[PDB]
Amino acid sequence: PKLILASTSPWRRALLEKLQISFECAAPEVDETPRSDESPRQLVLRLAQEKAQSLASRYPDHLIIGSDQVCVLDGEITGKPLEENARLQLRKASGNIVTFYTGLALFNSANGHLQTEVEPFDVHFRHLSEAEIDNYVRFKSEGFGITLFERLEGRDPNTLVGLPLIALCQMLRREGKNPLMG
Amino acid sequence: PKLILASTSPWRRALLEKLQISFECAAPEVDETPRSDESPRQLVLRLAQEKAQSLASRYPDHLIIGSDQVCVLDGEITGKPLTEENARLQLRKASGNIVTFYTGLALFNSANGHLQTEVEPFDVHFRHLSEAEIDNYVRKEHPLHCAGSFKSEGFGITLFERLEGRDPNTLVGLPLIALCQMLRREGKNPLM
Repeated sequence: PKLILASTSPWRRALLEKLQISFECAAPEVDETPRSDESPRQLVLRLAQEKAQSLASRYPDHLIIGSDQVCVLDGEITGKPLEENARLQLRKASGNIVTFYTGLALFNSANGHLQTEVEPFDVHFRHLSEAEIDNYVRFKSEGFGITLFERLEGRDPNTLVGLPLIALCQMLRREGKNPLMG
Repeated sequence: PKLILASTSPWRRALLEKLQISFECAAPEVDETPRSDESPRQLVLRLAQEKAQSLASRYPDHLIIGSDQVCVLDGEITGKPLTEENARLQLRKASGNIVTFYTGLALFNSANGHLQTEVEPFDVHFRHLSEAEIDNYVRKEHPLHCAGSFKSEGFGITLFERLEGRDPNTLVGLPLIALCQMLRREGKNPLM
Protein backbone atom coordinates (compact mmCIF):
# COMPACT_ATOMS: atom_id res chain seq x y z
CA PRO A 1 0.00 0.00 0.00
CA LYS A 2 1.23 3.52 -0.87
CA LEU A 3 1.92 6.01 1.90
CA ILE A 4 -0.30 9.08 2.45
CA LEU A 5 0.28 12.03 4.78
CA ALA A 6 -3.06 13.56 5.86
CA SER A 7 -1.61 17.06 6.27
CA THR A 8 -0.61 20.01 4.12
CA SER A 9 1.88 21.22 6.77
CA PRO A 10 5.23 21.79 5.05
CA TRP A 11 6.81 20.98 8.47
CA ARG A 12 5.16 17.55 8.64
CA ARG A 13 5.97 16.94 4.97
CA ALA A 14 9.71 17.71 5.49
CA LEU A 15 9.88 15.48 8.59
CA LEU A 16 8.29 12.55 6.84
CA GLU A 17 10.77 12.89 3.99
CA LYS A 18 13.49 11.81 6.48
CA LEU A 19 12.13 8.26 6.29
CA GLN A 20 12.76 8.04 2.49
CA ILE A 21 9.42 6.37 1.70
CA SER A 22 7.48 7.87 -1.24
CA PHE A 23 4.30 9.51 -0.15
CA GLU A 24 1.53 11.84 -1.22
CA CYS A 25 0.13 14.69 0.92
CA ALA A 26 -3.61 15.21 1.16
CA ALA A 27 -5.69 17.72 3.12
CA PRO A 28 -8.02 16.03 5.61
CA GLU A 29 -11.44 17.52 6.23
CA VAL A 30 -11.60 17.75 10.03
CA ASP A 31 -13.01 20.11 12.63
CA GLU A 32 -10.26 20.55 15.25
CA THR A 33 -12.39 22.39 17.84
CA PRO A 34 -11.72 21.00 21.31
CA ARG A 35 -14.74 19.58 23.11
CA SER A 36 -15.38 20.97 26.60
CA ASP A 37 -14.63 17.68 28.47
CA GLU A 38 -11.52 16.99 26.48
CA SER A 39 -8.00 16.42 27.81
CA PRO A 40 -5.02 17.50 25.61
CA ARG A 41 -4.12 13.84 25.25
CA GLN A 42 -7.71 12.81 24.26
CA LEU A 43 -7.94 15.64 21.75
CA VAL A 44 -4.73 14.93 19.77
CA LEU A 45 -5.38 11.17 19.74
CA ARG A 46 -8.89 11.74 18.42
CA LEU A 47 -7.85 14.31 15.83
CA ALA A 48 -4.87 12.24 14.64
CA GLN A 49 -7.03 9.27 13.91
CA GLU A 50 -9.94 11.30 12.44
CA LYS A 51 -7.52 12.98 10.02
CA ALA A 52 -6.24 9.60 8.84
CA GLN A 53 -9.66 7.96 8.73
CA SER A 54 -11.25 10.91 6.92
CA LEU A 55 -9.13 10.13 3.79
CA ALA A 56 -9.96 6.43 3.64
CA SER A 57 -12.50 6.82 0.83
CA ARG A 58 -10.23 8.99 -1.36
CA TYR A 59 -7.30 6.64 -0.66
CA PRO A 60 -8.85 3.18 -0.06
CA ASP A 61 -5.81 0.88 -0.38
CA HIS A 62 -3.27 2.92 1.56
CA LEU A 63 -1.34 3.52 4.73
CA ILE A 64 -2.52 6.88 5.93
CA ILE A 65 -0.75 9.00 8.51
CA GLY A 66 -2.64 11.42 10.74
CA SER A 67 -1.13 13.70 13.36
CA ASP A 68 -2.17 16.54 15.66
CA GLN A 69 -0.37 18.71 18.14
CA VAL A 70 -1.36 21.13 20.93
CA CYS A 71 0.36 22.67 23.91
CA VAL A 72 -0.93 23.39 27.37
CA LEU A 73 -0.25 26.76 28.90
CA ASP A 74 -1.14 26.47 32.61
CA GLY A 75 -3.61 23.62 32.05
CA GLU A 76 -5.12 25.33 28.97
CA ILE A 77 -5.13 23.79 25.51
CA THR A 78 -3.54 25.94 22.82
CA GLY A 79 -2.97 25.30 19.11
CA LYS A 80 -1.33 27.42 16.39
CA PRO A 81 -1.45 31.08 17.52
CA LEU A 82 -2.40 32.82 14.21
CA GLU A 83 0.88 37.81 15.81
CA GLU A 84 -0.77 39.14 18.96
CA ASN A 85 -1.67 35.45 19.47
CA ALA A 86 2.03 34.46 19.34
CA ARG A 87 2.95 37.13 21.95
CA LEU A 88 0.33 36.01 24.43
CA GLN A 89 1.58 32.39 24.29
CA LEU A 90 5.19 33.48 25.14
CA ARG A 91 4.03 35.50 28.13
CA LYS A 92 2.27 32.47 29.70
CA ALA A 93 5.27 30.20 28.93
CA SER A 94 7.91 32.35 30.68
CA GLY A 95 9.52 30.50 33.54
CA ASN A 96 7.39 27.41 33.09
CA ILE A 97 7.49 23.91 31.72
CA VAL A 98 5.31 23.80 28.64
CA THR A 99 4.09 20.35 27.55
CA PHE A 100 3.23 19.65 23.92
CA TYR A 101 1.05 16.63 23.14
CA THR A 102 1.46 15.10 19.73
CA GLY A 103 -0.96 12.48 18.54
CA LEU A 104 -0.11 10.04 15.73
CA ALA A 105 -2.22 7.52 13.83
CA LEU A 106 -1.40 5.07 11.07
CA PHE A 107 -4.48 3.74 9.33
CA ASN A 108 -4.47 0.90 6.85
CA SER A 109 -7.53 1.76 4.72
CA ALA A 110 -7.23 -1.56 2.89
CA ASN A 111 -7.66 -3.92 5.92
CA GLY A 112 -8.75 -1.38 8.53
CA HIS A 113 -5.80 -1.86 10.93
CA LEU A 114 -5.27 1.21 13.12
CA GLN A 115 -2.30 2.20 15.29
CA THR A 116 -2.32 5.24 17.55
CA GLU A 117 0.13 6.92 19.89
CA VAL A 118 0.35 10.19 21.85
CA GLU A 119 3.80 11.43 22.75
CA PRO A 120 4.53 14.38 25.06
CA PHE A 121 7.47 16.77 24.82
CA ASP A 122 8.36 19.24 27.56
CA VAL A 123 9.86 22.66 26.80
CA HIS A 124 11.46 24.23 29.90
CA PHE A 125 11.30 27.95 29.37
CA ARG A 126 13.76 30.47 30.77
CA HIS A 127 12.31 33.29 32.82
CA LEU A 128 11.88 35.84 30.08
CA SER A 129 11.50 39.66 30.02
CA GLU A 130 8.92 41.67 28.09
CA ALA A 131 11.94 43.17 26.33
CA GLU A 132 13.23 39.79 25.12
CA ILE A 133 9.63 38.61 24.54
CA ASP A 134 9.00 41.87 22.63
CA ASN A 135 12.40 41.41 20.94
CA TYR A 136 11.51 37.80 19.97
CA VAL A 137 8.04 38.64 18.85
CA ARG A 138 7.63 37.98 16.11
CA PHE A 139 7.95 29.45 18.53
CA LYS A 140 10.47 27.67 16.30
CA SER A 141 12.31 24.97 18.31
CA GLU A 142 14.42 24.14 15.23
CA GLY A 143 15.41 27.81 14.90
CA PHE A 144 15.59 31.05 16.87
CA GLY A 145 13.23 29.77 19.59
CA ILE A 146 16.27 28.00 21.10
CA THR A 147 17.03 31.40 22.66
CA LEU A 148 13.94 31.00 24.88
CA PHE A 149 14.67 27.59 26.38
CA GLU A 150 16.43 26.17 29.45
CA ARG A 151 15.99 22.52 28.41
CA LEU A 152 14.01 20.34 25.99
CA GLU A 153 12.89 16.93 27.34
CA GLY A 154 11.17 14.23 25.34
CA ARG A 155 11.70 10.99 23.43
CA ASP A 156 12.07 12.45 19.94
CA PRO A 157 12.88 16.08 18.92
CA ASN A 158 10.93 15.49 15.72
CA THR A 159 7.81 15.11 17.79
CA LEU A 160 8.26 18.65 19.08
CA VAL A 161 8.60 19.89 15.46
CA GLY A 162 5.35 18.10 14.81
CA LEU A 163 5.60 14.46 13.80
CA PRO A 164 6.69 11.58 16.04
CA LEU A 165 9.04 9.84 13.67
CA ILE A 166 10.44 7.21 16.02
CA ALA A 167 6.87 6.23 16.89
CA LEU A 168 5.88 6.22 13.21
CA CYS A 169 8.83 4.02 12.26
CA GLN A 170 7.57 1.44 14.73
CA MET A 171 4.00 1.66 13.34
CA LEU A 172 5.40 1.21 9.83
CA ARG A 173 7.45 -1.82 11.01
CA ARG A 174 4.23 -3.43 12.29
CA GLU A 175 2.65 -2.90 8.89
CA GLY A 176 5.63 -4.59 7.19
CA LYS A 177 7.00 -1.30 5.86
CA ASN A 178 10.21 -0.78 7.86
CA PRO A 179 11.73 2.28 6.23
CA LEU A 180 15.05 0.42 6.38
CA MET A 181 13.62 -2.25 3.95
CA GLY A 182 12.13 0.24 1.48
CA PRO B 1 31.43 41.06 14.07
CA LYS B 2 32.00 41.02 17.83
CA LEU B 3 31.22 37.22 17.68
CA ILE B 4 33.67 34.79 16.07
CA LEU B 5 33.28 31.03 15.48
CA ALA B 6 36.57 29.20 15.80
CA SER B 7 35.58 26.37 13.48
CA THR B 8 35.77 25.15 9.90
CA SER B 9 32.65 22.98 10.47
CA PRO B 10 29.87 23.96 8.04
CA TRP B 11 27.23 22.54 10.39
CA ARG B 12 28.47 24.61 13.35
CA ARG B 13 28.20 27.67 11.08
CA ALA B 14 24.67 26.68 10.13
CA LEU B 15 23.69 26.10 13.74
CA LEU B 16 25.11 29.40 14.96
CA GLU B 17 23.09 31.21 12.29
CA LYS B 18 19.98 30.22 14.28
CA LEU B 19 20.87 32.78 16.96
CA GLN B 20 20.78 35.59 14.31
CA ILE B 21 23.82 37.39 15.76
CA SER B 22 26.42 38.70 13.37
CA PHE B 23 29.54 36.51 13.32
CA GLU B 24 32.28 35.23 11.08
CA CYS B 25 34.26 32.02 11.02
CA ALA B 26 37.96 31.33 11.21
CA ALA B 27 39.97 28.13 11.38
CA PRO B 28 41.33 27.33 14.85
CA GLU B 29 44.97 26.25 15.37
CA VAL B 30 45.09 23.20 17.65
CA ASP B 31 46.15 19.56 17.76
CA GLU B 32 43.08 17.34 18.14
CA THR B 33 45.16 14.23 18.88
CA PRO B 34 44.07 12.79 22.25
CA ARG B 35 46.72 12.66 24.93
CA SER B 36 47.47 9.47 26.87
CA ASP B 37 44.82 8.67 29.50
CA GLU B 38 42.68 11.68 28.38
CA SER B 39 39.01 11.05 29.00
CA PRO B 40 36.31 11.98 26.43
CA ARG B 41 35.04 14.87 28.53
CA GLN B 42 38.54 16.14 29.19
CA LEU B 43 39.33 15.93 25.49
CA VAL B 44 36.29 17.95 24.29
CA LEU B 45 36.71 20.52 27.11
CA ARG B 46 40.34 20.99 26.19
CA LEU B 47 39.75 21.20 22.45
CA ALA B 48 36.82 23.58 22.78
CA GLN B 49 38.94 25.97 24.92
CA GLU B 50 41.95 25.60 22.72
CA LYS B 51 40.10 26.37 19.51
CA ALA B 52 38.56 29.53 20.99
CA GLN B 53 41.86 30.77 22.45
CA SER B 54 43.89 30.01 19.32
CA LEU B 55 42.22 33.01 17.66
CA ALA B 56 42.90 35.44 20.58
CA SER B 57 45.77 37.17 18.83
CA ARG B 58 43.75 37.49 15.60
CA TYR B 59 40.56 38.66 17.30
CA PRO B 60 41.66 40.52 20.43
CA ASP B 61 38.44 42.37 21.19
CA HIS B 62 35.85 39.66 20.54
CA LEU B 63 33.69 36.86 21.84
CA ILE B 64 35.17 33.67 20.37
CA ILE B 65 33.34 30.32 20.26
CA GLY B 66 35.06 26.98 20.29
CA SER B 67 33.47 23.54 20.27
CA ASP B 68 34.41 19.88 19.89
CA GLN B 69 32.44 16.62 19.92
CA VAL B 70 33.30 12.99 20.41
CA CYS B 71 31.25 9.86 20.02
CA VAL B 72 31.59 7.28 22.78
CA LEU B 73 30.58 3.63 22.54
CA ASP B 74 31.20 1.42 25.61
CA GLY B 75 33.62 3.85 27.22
CA GLU B 76 35.75 4.33 24.06
CA ILE B 77 36.05 7.22 21.63
CA THR B 78 34.77 6.06 18.28
CA GLY B 79 35.95 7.57 15.04
CA LYS B 80 34.88 7.68 11.43
CA PRO B 81 34.54 4.13 10.11
CA LEU B 82 35.90 4.88 6.56
CA THR B 83 34.78 1.42 5.34
CA GLU B 84 31.41 -0.27 4.98
CA GLU B 85 32.80 -3.12 7.18
CA ASN B 86 33.72 -0.70 9.96
CA ALA B 87 30.36 1.12 9.61
CA ARG B 88 28.55 -2.20 10.20
CA LEU B 89 30.89 -2.96 13.15
CA GLN B 90 30.05 0.41 14.80
CA LEU B 91 26.30 -0.10 14.31
CA ARG B 92 26.58 -3.58 15.83
CA LYS B 93 28.16 -1.99 18.86
CA ALA B 94 25.37 0.62 18.84
CA SER B 95 22.49 -1.88 18.52
CA GLY B 96 20.42 -2.22 21.71
CA ASN B 97 22.94 0.12 23.36
CA ILE B 98 23.36 3.81 24.21
CA VAL B 99 25.80 5.92 22.14
CA THR B 100 26.89 8.99 24.09
CA PHE B 101 28.13 12.14 22.43
CA TYR B 102 30.18 14.55 24.56
CA THR B 103 30.20 18.13 23.29
CA GLY B 104 32.55 20.74 24.72
CA LEU B 105 31.82 24.42 24.39
CA ALA B 106 33.94 27.49 25.16
CA LEU B 107 33.33 31.19 24.93
CA PHE B 108 36.53 33.25 25.27
CA ASN B 109 36.16 37.03 25.58
CA SER B 110 39.54 38.23 24.38
CA ALA B 111 38.90 41.86 25.50
CA ASN B 112 38.56 40.94 29.22
CA GLY B 113 40.04 37.39 29.06
CA HIS B 114 36.92 35.76 30.59
CA LEU B 115 36.78 32.10 29.56
CA GLN B 116 33.61 30.02 29.97
CA THR B 117 33.63 26.28 29.34
CA GLU B 118 31.10 23.48 29.53
CA VAL B 119 30.70 19.88 28.41
CA GLU B 120 27.25 18.55 27.65
CA PRO B 121 26.27 14.88 26.99
CA PHE B 122 23.66 13.57 24.60
CA ASP B 123 22.52 9.93 24.64
CA VAL B 124 21.20 8.11 21.59
CA HIS B 125 19.27 4.96 22.64
CA PHE B 126 19.30 2.42 19.85
CA ARG B 127 16.78 -0.19 18.97
CA HIS B 128 17.88 -3.79 18.74
CA LEU B 129 18.84 -3.96 15.08
CA SER B 130 19.02 -6.98 12.84
CA GLU B 131 21.98 -7.65 10.55
CA ALA B 132 19.67 -6.83 7.59
CA GLU B 133 18.77 -3.46 9.06
CA ILE B 134 22.41 -2.66 9.70
CA ASP B 135 23.37 -3.69 6.16
CA ASN B 136 20.51 -1.74 4.61
CA TYR B 137 21.23 1.39 6.64
CA VAL B 138 24.89 1.39 5.66
CA ARG B 139 23.98 0.83 1.95
CA LYS B 140 21.40 3.64 1.90
CA GLU B 141 23.15 6.24 4.06
CA HIS B 142 26.83 5.48 3.36
CA PRO B 143 27.78 7.07 6.71
CA LEU B 144 31.44 6.37 6.07
CA HIS B 145 32.67 9.70 7.29
CA CYS B 146 30.45 10.00 10.43
CA ALA B 147 31.83 8.95 13.79
CA GLY B 148 29.47 6.20 15.09
CA SER B 149 28.28 5.44 11.54
CA PHE B 150 24.88 7.14 11.70
CA LYS B 151 23.34 10.53 11.05
CA SER B 152 20.91 11.48 13.84
CA GLU B 153 19.32 14.42 11.90
CA GLY B 154 18.22 12.28 9.00
CA PHE B 155 17.51 8.69 8.14
CA GLY B 156 19.33 7.60 11.34
CA ILE B 157 15.97 8.24 13.17
CA THR B 158 14.98 4.80 11.82
CA LEU B 159 17.51 3.16 14.15
CA PHE B 160 16.66 4.87 17.47
CA GLU B 161 14.39 4.03 20.38
CA ARG B 162 14.81 7.46 22.02
CA LEU B 163 17.03 10.56 22.18
CA GLU B 164 17.96 11.92 25.60
CA GLY B 165 19.63 15.25 26.19
CA ARG B 166 19.17 18.90 27.00
CA ASP B 167 19.42 20.28 23.48
CA PRO B 168 19.00 18.64 20.04
CA ASN B 169 21.54 21.06 18.70
CA THR B 170 24.19 19.54 20.96
CA LEU B 171 23.87 16.27 19.18
CA VAL B 172 24.32 18.05 15.82
CA GLY B 173 27.50 19.58 17.27
CA LEU B 174 26.95 22.96 18.91
CA PRO B 175 25.26 23.32 22.35
CA LEU B 176 23.08 26.33 21.54
CA ILE B 177 21.11 26.55 24.83
CA ALA B 178 24.44 26.49 26.70
CA LEU B 179 26.01 28.99 24.27
CA CYS B 180 23.06 31.38 24.77
CA GLN B 181 23.70 31.26 28.52
CA MET B 182 27.39 32.03 27.93
CA LEU B 183 26.52 34.88 25.59
CA ARG B 184 24.07 36.34 28.15
CA ARG B 185 26.76 36.19 30.87
CA GLU B 186 28.93 38.36 28.60
CA GLY B 187 26.07 40.82 27.90
CA LYS B 188 25.42 39.57 24.34
CA ASN B 189 21.94 37.99 24.68
CA PRO B 190 20.76 36.98 21.16
CA LEU B 191 17.25 38.14 22.06
CA MET B 192 18.59 41.64 22.46
